[PDB]
Amino acid sequence: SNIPDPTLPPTEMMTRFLHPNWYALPTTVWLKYGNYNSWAPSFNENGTVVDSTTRGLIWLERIGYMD
Amino acid sequence: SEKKPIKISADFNAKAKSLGLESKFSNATKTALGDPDTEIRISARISNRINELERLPANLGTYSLDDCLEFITKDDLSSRMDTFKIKALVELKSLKLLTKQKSIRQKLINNVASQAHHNIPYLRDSPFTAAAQRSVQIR
Amino acid sequence: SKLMECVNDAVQTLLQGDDK
Amino acid sequence: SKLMECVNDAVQTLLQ
Amino acid sequence: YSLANFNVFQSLPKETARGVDDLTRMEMALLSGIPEEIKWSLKKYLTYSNKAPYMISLRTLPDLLPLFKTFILPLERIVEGLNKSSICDSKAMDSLQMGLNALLILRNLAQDTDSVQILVKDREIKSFILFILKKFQCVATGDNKWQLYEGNATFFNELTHYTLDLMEAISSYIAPAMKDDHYFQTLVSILNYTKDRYMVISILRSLSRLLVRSKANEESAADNLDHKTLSL
Amino acid sequence: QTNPVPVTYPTDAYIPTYLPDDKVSNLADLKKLIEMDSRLDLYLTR
Amino acid sequence: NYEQEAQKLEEKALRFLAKQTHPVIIPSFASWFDISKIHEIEKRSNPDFFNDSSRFKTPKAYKDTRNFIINTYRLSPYEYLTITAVRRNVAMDVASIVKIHAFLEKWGLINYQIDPRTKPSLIGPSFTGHFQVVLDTPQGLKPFLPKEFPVNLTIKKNVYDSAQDFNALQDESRNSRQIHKVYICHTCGNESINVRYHNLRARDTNLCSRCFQEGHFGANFQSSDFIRLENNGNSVKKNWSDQEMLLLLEGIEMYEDQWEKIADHVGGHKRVEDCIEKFLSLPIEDNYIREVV
Amino acid sequence: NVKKEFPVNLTIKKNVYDSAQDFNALQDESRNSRQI
Amino acid sequence: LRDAYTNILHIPESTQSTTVLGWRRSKNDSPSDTSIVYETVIHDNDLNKPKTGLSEIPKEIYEDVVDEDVLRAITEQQNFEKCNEYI
Amino acid sequence: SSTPLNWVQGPAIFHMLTSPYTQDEIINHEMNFLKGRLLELQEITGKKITGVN
Amino acid sequence: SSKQNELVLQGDQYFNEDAARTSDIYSNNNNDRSLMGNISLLYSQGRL
Amino acid sequence: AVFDLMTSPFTQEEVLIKEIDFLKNKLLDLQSLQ
Ligand SMILES: [Zn+2]
Repeated sequence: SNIPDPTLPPTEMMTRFLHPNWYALPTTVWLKYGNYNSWAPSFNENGTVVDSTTRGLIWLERIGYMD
Repeated sequence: SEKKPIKISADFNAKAKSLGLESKFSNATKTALGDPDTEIRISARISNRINELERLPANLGTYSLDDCLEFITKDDLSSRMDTFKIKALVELKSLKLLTKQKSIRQKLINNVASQAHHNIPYLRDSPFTAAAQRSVQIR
Repeated sequence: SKLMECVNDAVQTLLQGDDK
Repeated sequence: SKLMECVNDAVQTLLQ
Repeated sequence: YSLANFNVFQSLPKETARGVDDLTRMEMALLSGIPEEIKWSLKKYLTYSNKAPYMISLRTLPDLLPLFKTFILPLERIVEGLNKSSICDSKAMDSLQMGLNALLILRNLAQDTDSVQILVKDREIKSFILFILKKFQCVATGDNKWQLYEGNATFFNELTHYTLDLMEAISSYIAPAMKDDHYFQTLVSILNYTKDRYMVISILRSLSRLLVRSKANEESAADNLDHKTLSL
Repeated sequence: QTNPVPVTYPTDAYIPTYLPDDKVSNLADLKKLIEMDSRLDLYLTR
Repeated sequence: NYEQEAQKLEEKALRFLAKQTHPVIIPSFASWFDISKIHEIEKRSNPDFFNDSSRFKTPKAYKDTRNFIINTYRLSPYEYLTITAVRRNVAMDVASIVKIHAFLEKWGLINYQIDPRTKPSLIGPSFTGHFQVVLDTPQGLKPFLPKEFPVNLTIKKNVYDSAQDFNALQDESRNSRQIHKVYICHTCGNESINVRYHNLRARDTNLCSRCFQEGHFGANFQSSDFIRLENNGNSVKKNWSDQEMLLLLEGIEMYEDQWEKIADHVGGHKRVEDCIEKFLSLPIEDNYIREVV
Repeated sequence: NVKKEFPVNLTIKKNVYDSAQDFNALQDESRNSRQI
Repeated sequence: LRDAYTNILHIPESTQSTTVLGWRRSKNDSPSDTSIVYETVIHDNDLNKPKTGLSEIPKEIYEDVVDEDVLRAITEQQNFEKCNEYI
Repeated sequence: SSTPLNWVQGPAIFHMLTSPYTQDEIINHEMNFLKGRLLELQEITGKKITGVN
Repeated sequence: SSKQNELVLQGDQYFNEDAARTSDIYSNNNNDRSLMGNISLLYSQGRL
Repeated sequence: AVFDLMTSPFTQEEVLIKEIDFLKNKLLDLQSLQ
């Protein structure tokens, strides 16, 4: 048969396996309008899973307090 | 013990651990079969077993001790001469078809994982998966 | 993660009572 | 064990 | 070997060999009331509205909008009850998700001319859009009557977006807006409040479409644009 | 530039409007300061 | 006393019980339907029988008519059940007969036209148990009694191994050893009986017992190239012997992905799904993984 | 409204430490100089 | 009697059963024993006492003219029929 | 039937093996599918298309 | 919500090359058979 | 790809033409995105 010998690499199954429970859902965009443009739409949340404030709280907990 | 048994701080890795959710922020867990050393060792063991199986003789009949009731007359054929030969062949061939089983297993696993959010209720019904599946279909 | 099972049971017992 | 003790003590302090 | 090996069984059509055409299957599934069939049919209807909206246009298939309305009005009741923790049960979550899916389907169809023409001639949908817009205005101006509970914010978020899209479309068919028009006031409040960009552009298009045939001397909606909004 | 350059850190945040006006007594001052900052930005950019 | 009563009652109930022969298939959205109850969907689609408008239209009449139609269809699900036959048997106004027939036909409850030999079979969540459909006892069969007397008899039983067996209405009784297979010696045309000597190198040529005893094979083969296998031995479901496992492995080696040929090489008495499952759940590598870790 | 293990075919395998105790069918007629 | 309009047998409805009193479910003897045991069962709670239309007479008829014992008997019969309609 | 209907073999709907919920992989595979289906349908019908790249 | 989120967080535990390479999750003795039950369908679709 | 037998007052030809139109517009939009 064409089946190779069981000692020939590769020998692992889930080397490039990705479960849907980690698929990088869509979130807010956080645009940036110059430096003195404060009356400007900061976010772009059209097809997001979670709203802006919750995304910001996630960022604060995980990244903003990493130091 | 007497006081509060949690003592949350501003680390979020000790805070998450103290409340149970410790591995729940890593992508995939840590396993043993992911290193090339253990793979080389397992392959060595398998090759040794296959070597030992192939160094067996072909004429490998078995006397079954129940052939007494079968009054064999030196011309009849014992109905159990091939029982250790069959087991040796089964084990050898199963050891030689390992990669085929691995391939079919990984095909099954991939084709059942890709449809998690569509076939598993408590995953399909969370507000986040529903929101994502809606977000994909935005015309 | 074992403390949270006791916590959930406590919350359920709280929901069982009336004047609690 | 002691976990049930702590939880029930907390609940009793809450309800009293 | 099998009774199917009769000559009589040699002339069967190819149309029935599967049992039911998928359009009929989805319609009957929505008609049943079984939740699993409802969810299956709603997912399929959403996919069709996104990738083949000409097969399910609200004109060629009448009596399609009533089903969506049956799924959408309880959403109005829920949203009114959304200022507190009220999604404790799984049936509530299922009804909410069915409402959101039906709303997205309606918006995707409203992206077409015939479907939006059928949608405009419906008091229920317009009243629902107005209700959602007034809730958004209540959130925007910071009224103490109805305060969104943040645990539900996610839901509300999606809701608002869909509504605005719908408004945009129907904004072309209510073109001359009178003085005390609730759509205009809601939209200007949301415009002064929001920080989203998609939302700002949609609101600007909707406002520019509600001023198509309006006279300057005649009292119109353009008198609800204070100097704050124009300055913005 | 013709696009606002999407970035990775949050660029703004809403201020909650559900706090009791009696207990929190310095929200009005913060909103006044935010309005004045916006006015200064408008004047400079113009 | 009461033992003989219950025995005669079971006898009579089994004699006058409708034995099912053909399987009935209805579309999934018609899963709210019960033969003994009326649903809201039926009352909305047929408001005339329940709004108390007429005396000729009563819920009892509607239920009797629809049950007649349902039973008539279910008893012979291969025919079409034209409206005229029903109208000749039922005693309603033709408009009501037509409305009921059309309503039952829309929901696929009757005259649901498929060709069920083009679709797979699955397994629902509810499965793998004892299911007892408890139906009321028929009158006119109760005993004549000129203390309590409860009855919980069991009339007939049916066992199935898979869901496909349930759909095809094939019971383990006849399914076990329904047909057979014939092998032929590669040297003499005579067929081998009860045993064959499979060639481990040719993998296609089997020998008689006698032609193996006397060395009537090719001069390049030795007696160690052949293995003794049985023919009429079929194993009870979910029981794989060593001969069958060896044959499965040989089939996988020869026909790599042609699983019909594989399942036929094992002996045909095992479906393809069982072969795939048995090959998947096989602790080939577990010992070495366990001893290294 | 148990762990079934792969068979341990002990009769087939050979003794690892003292290979002079295997069944005569499994032994190698090469340590007592009986090959030829 | 075999009728020809539908080509189907007709037996007096008495010999047949009327309704279906729900279902019953259990488990096999061993795990992984994926088999289905489909079987029919008849249930005859209190086969001695016959059933009548007494579960249909409204209360506003027999009441106020009855002896206590007859009232208890009426209630017992009605409850008996209603419970026999169950599993 | 007051409205005569026909049996219409419907259009092919895009179906990806792994749905990644973001627009990048989706847009790549979807452009590929669109071009392939346009080619197939141009082969089926006696017509031509403009802008196919 | 806690029950549902805990159920969700336990949806990917047998996908780690340890449950995959050993014969545990493929065994029929598992009370929940949400993995092997698909085989039939997967075979009819030809993907497998 | 998936094909679903259906029914409509149109014919196969008109349906194919509508599919051509819609797919052409969608491909143009996806190209203009990048
Ligand atoms: Zn022969």
